[PDB]
Amino acid sequence: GDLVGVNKDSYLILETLPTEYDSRVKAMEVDERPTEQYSDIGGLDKQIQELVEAIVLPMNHKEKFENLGIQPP
Amino acid sequence: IRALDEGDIALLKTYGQSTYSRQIKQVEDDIQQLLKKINELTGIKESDTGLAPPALWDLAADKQTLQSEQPLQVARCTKIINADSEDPKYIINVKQFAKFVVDLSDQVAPTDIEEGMRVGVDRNKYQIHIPLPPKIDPTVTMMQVEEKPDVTYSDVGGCKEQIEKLREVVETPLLHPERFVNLGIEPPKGVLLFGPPGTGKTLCARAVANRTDACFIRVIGSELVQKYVGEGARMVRELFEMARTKKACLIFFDEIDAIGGARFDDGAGGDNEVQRTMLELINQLDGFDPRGNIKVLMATNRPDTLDPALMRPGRLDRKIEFSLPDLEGRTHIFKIHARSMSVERDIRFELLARLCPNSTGAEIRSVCTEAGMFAIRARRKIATEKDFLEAVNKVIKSYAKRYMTYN
Amino acid sequence: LQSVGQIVGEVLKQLTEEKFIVKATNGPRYVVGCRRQLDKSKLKPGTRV
Amino acid sequence: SKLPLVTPHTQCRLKLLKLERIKDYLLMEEEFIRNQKQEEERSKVDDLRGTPMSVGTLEEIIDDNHAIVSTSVGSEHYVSILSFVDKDLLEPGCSVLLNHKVHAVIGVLMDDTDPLVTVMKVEKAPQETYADIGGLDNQIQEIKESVELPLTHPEYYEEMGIKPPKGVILYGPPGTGKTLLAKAVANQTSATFLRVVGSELIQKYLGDGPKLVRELFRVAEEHAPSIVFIDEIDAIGTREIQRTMLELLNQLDGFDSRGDVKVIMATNRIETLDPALIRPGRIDRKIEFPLPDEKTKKRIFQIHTSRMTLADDVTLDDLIMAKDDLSGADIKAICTEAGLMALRERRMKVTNEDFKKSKENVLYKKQEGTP
Ligand SMILES: Nc1ncnc2c1ncn2[C@@H]1O[C@H](COP(=O)(O)OP(=O)(O)O)[C@@H](O)[C@H]1O
Ligand SMILES: Nc1ncnc2c1ncn2[C@@H]1O[C@H](COP(=O)(O)OP(=O)(O)O)[C@@H](O)[C@H]1O
Repeated sequence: GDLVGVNKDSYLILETLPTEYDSRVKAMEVDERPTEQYSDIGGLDKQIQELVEAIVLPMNHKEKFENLGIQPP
Repeated sequence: IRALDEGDIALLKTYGQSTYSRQIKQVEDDIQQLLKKINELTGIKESDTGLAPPALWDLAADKQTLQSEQPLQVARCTKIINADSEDPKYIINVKQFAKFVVDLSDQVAPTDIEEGMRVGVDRNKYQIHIPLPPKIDPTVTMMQVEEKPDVTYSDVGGCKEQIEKLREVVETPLLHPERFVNLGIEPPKGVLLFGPPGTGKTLCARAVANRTDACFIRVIGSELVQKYVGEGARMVRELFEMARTKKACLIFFDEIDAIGGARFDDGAGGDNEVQRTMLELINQLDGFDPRGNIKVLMATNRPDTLDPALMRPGRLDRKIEFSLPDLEGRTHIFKIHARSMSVERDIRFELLARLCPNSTGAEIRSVCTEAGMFAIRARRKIATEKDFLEAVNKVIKSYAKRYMTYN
Repeated sequence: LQSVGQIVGEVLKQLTEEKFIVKATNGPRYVVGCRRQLDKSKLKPGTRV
Repeated sequence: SKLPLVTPHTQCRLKLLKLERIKDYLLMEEEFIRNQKQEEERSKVDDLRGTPMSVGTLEEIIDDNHAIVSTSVGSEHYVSILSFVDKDLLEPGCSVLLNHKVHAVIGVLMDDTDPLVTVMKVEKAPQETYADIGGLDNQIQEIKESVELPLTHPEYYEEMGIKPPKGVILYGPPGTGKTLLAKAVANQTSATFLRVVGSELIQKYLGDGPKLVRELFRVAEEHAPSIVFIDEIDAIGTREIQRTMLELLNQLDGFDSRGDVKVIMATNRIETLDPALIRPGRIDRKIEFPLPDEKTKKRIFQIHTSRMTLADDVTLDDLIMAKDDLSGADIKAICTEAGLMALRERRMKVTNEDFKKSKENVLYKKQEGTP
C-alpha cells in the first residue's frame, strides 16, 4: 500500500513517493492560522480553561500527565 | 343478437357506401404512397453543424494551429514533491485514466503552479504547461445572474424603511466602504426578508441585483436540493468558493424555507439530507475561516420555520418585514404601476387604494393588469377610472370567490 | 532497468495439457499456455499467475 | 409539413375535387424532383474536420478559441476551437464535434439529450381546433385575452404599457373540455405546446420533482413562444411535494424574467387548491367550466354526431332536454355507444331510439348508490 513511480512502459519502480491522502483532505488543514485571542472571548473563561486543559496541556508538556499516569482526554 | 359474420361486415361496408367510396379511398392511398415517394426522393434533411458565416472564418491560421499546437489533457495537480526545489516534480491525476509524476515546461514557472489547481498537460510526455482555472460546477456557475433585471428601487412602493435598511447592508458598504472604515465599524453581512406572499420581496431582490454593480448570484430552493447525498452541500461549497473568487459578491436565496427547515430527528431520521445541506450552508455563512466580503440575502414566506441557527445574527444580522401596504403605500404602488400605462390623467388613485382591502402589492399589479385587459377588450387606447373600478371589483370578488356556516 | 514487468492474473479451466484460460486481473480473460517447464498439475482454477 | 385539411366530410364530389387537386400538386412535386461549386469551402473545412469526428461535451470556454471538452471515456482535454464554430452556439453542457486525432472543436451538434422532456414537447396539437369546441364562448374569450392574444398580438399590451397576465387556471367538473380547450388554443396559435400530467411530476427521487419542473420551464423558454399545460394540478396542488410547489411558484413569480411562456393549469377540485399556488399576482385568470346547458349540449351533439350517418327520425331535442345532468365527454360517450348499438342490429345509419337507449344506459352507468 505504498505510492511508487514506475516506468511508464516497463512498470519498473524507480521512485518512491509520499503517500497522498486526498485533495479535499489537504484542503481541510489550516494554513492561514487565524488571530482571535483568548481575551476576545468574554464570560466563557471556565469553558476556555476546560478546553485548554483538555487539549493544549497534553500538547505542551505530557509530563504532568505521565507523572500521574493519566490518559489525557 | 348474433355476432358480425364476415359476410355481415362485408355487406355493412358495401351496401352503405356512396358511389364514391372506391375512388376516394384509392386516392387517399395514393396520397400516402406519393408522400412516401416524395420523402424518399428528397432524401433526409441536412442536420448540419456550426459553421458561422463563411466570410467570418478559416484562414490558413486555423489549420496551421491545428497541426502546430497540442491537444492538452486536463489533470488534477497534487503533492509537489519539491525534493530539492531545483526540479520540484509534481503529481497529476487524469480522471478515470491514470496518475503520473511529471515536471513543468520550459514556459511555465514553479510559482505559477500550486497544489490541486487543475493544471493542463501534454498528451504523450505528460509535461505540464498551462495554468487552468479550477473546476466550477456548471449547475453552480449558471446560477450567476449575468443580466440585470429591469427594476429599480423607485419601482418598489411604500417600503421606504425596508429598502433603506436593506441598502444599508447590501449596497452601502460596497458603494461607500469609507463611511464604515473611517468610523471603524463592521457592517452587517446577512439580511433576511420575510412577509406574506406577493408583498414585493423578490421585487426588492431584483432591484438590488439591478443596482448591485457587484457579482450577484440568485439561489432557488430547487437548485440546492439534489437527489444524491452531500451533492447539494457540494454545490453550496462551490458556490461560496465562487463568491470568494469575486472581489466581493452578493448571494440571494429565494424562499430559503425550502431548505432551512428546522432540524428534527424523531421522524425516523426525517428529511435529513436537506438538513445536511442547510448545515453545510450554516457553516459556510459563519463557521471556521472568515466568510469574506460576501453579503447574503434571504427572502422567505415562513420566517419562523427556518432553523434557529439560520436566524442567528452574524449570519442573518438584519431581518426585514414586508407587511401588507398601508393606504399611503397602496397609493404609491398604484402610481408606480400606472406610470407605464396609457390612462386618464385624472385617475384618483387614492380612492382606488382606499377601496382596496388588505391587498398585497401583487394584488395591486393584478388589478392594474385587469384594468389593462378591460381597456383592451373595449379596444379603447385609454384606460379609464371605470375600467379601474371594474378591475378592482373583479380582483376582489375573485379572491373572495354551501357557505351557510357564516352569520 | 532492462527488466520488464509481467501481467498478473488468475487462471481458469485448462483445456488441454498446454492451453489454459487466465483472467488477467480486472481486465479480460485470454487463452494462453504454460511456458515450457512449469508444473501442470498445480495449475487449477484459482492460481495467481 | 402536413397535408391541407379537406373540409367536406360527407362523401361528395367536392371532397373528390379537393383530393385530386392535392394529387395534382404532389404529382408536380414528383415531376419536378425527378427531372434532375463550393468545393473550395468543403476542401478547407470538411477536410480540416477529417473524418471521422468524435462527439463530446463542452464544459468551459477559457479563451477566444480555447475550450475544455470531455468525451464518453470521461477524460478532459483543453483543446482549441477552429474559427468556423459559432461561439454563441457554445455553452457548458453542449454537444460538440471534435477532430478524431487532435480533439479540436470543429462544430456544435444540435442537442439530442434530455429524452423525457423531449418526448413531452409533444407539439402534436393538430387534432383539434376552436371549431371542435362549441358553446364555451366565455371561456374562449377569457383564455384568448389571457394567453392567446399576448402571443399573437403583444402589440396591444406593449402599446398599453401592460405586462400581460402570466398564469391561468381552468376548473370545473371533468369532461367539460378543459383539456380540449388547452389543446385547441395550442392549435390556434402555433406556439410550442407542453403537456405534463399532474401526478407525473411527483417522483420517488427527492430532487426529481423540482428538477423536472425546472427542466420543463428551461425547455419551454428555449422554445421561446410556448404554452405549458399542467392537467390535474390538484395532484400537486392540494415537505417534498410542498417543495415542488415552491419550485413551481417561484418559477412563476420569482427571480429572473420569464418572457413569453404561458401557463395553463387544469383542476377538478379548485376549492381544494392551496392559497400559495393560486397567486393573485400570477394567477389573475380563473376560468370556470360549468356543466353544459341546453344550447351548449345541442352544439356538442351536433359536433359529435356530425361525422356519423344519421336517420331522419332523430329528434335531437329530446336528447338535449331535461337538465344539465352531464358534460361533453358523456355526450361523446352517448354518441359512441349509439353508434355501437346501431352497429349490433346492423344499422350503419343510427336512429333516434338508438340515442334514446344510449342516454338511458349512460345515465344508468352515471353515478350509483343505494336509495
Ligand atoms: N411595494 C411594491 N411596489 C411595487 N410593486 C410591488 C410591491 N409589492 C409587490 N409588487 C409587485 O408584485 C410582485 C410581488 O412579488 P414578490 O412579493 O416579490 O414575490 P415573493 O413574495 O415570492 O417575494 C412583484 O412582481 C411586483 O411587481
Ligand atoms: N365543449 C365541448 N366541445 C366538444 N367536446 C367536448 C366539450 N366538452 C367536453 N368534450 C369532450 O370531452 C373530452 C375532454 O374532456 P376534458 O374536460 O377536457 O377532460 P379533463 O376534465 O381531463 O380536462 C373530449 O374528448 C371532448 O370530445
